[PDB]
Amino acid sequence: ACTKNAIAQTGFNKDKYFNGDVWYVTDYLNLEPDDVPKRYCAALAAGTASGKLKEALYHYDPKTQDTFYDVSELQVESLGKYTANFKKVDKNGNVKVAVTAGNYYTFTVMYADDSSALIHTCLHKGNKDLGDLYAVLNRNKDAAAGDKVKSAVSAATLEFSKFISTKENNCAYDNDSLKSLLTK
Ligand code: HEM
Repeated sequence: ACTKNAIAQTGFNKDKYFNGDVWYVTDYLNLEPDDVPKRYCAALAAGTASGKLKEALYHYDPKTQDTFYDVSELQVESLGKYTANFKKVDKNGNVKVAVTAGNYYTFTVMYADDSSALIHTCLHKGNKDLGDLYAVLNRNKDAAAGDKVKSAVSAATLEFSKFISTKENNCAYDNDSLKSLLTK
């Protein structure tokens, strides 16, 4: 179950965040800790494609090799707060699991600048959810979390020390697929 109404960044700059480029997850915190593995790789692209607000997601479990991509049309709830559908696709955008009622995530940008961000998501997939999930993002897949984003974690009344890093998993991404998936 999700429990947090995440507050979007004051003065969030949507066009900068949704610029078509890739964001890498460097650290994450699930409030239901057993909802997700302790080793994981994730990234997304975010942009407007032919007037439509889009995200493309990538998930990879570096131990099991479980891999999946998704394409998401985002609807606006308020500035920096979205409800995303999702269809599971291969890396080329071919549909594996169509959009359906009941499969959606919320997505809140709590903090962002040109290089870093803090987001919250609540996944609903069936009558189930994947509890509250916070993620620290960077444009540079190898970047240690800096002071702007760590301060934002504190301002959310969270402890960065509890976040799990993705950096020791040999994560390798297909940026080209993420960018192209925005159009799909
Ligand atoms: C970057 C922000 C993220 C978003 C928006 C997001 C969104 C999603 C979505 C939409 C799905 C379902 C995909 C499908 O069935 O087609 C999913 C599944 C999953 N995500 Fe994330 N995710 C994010 C990051 C993460 C991170 C950092 C982890 C940490 C391990 C994670 C763990 C999982 C797991 C384990 C599943 C499979 C759930 C299941 O079907 O049992 N995700 N995520």
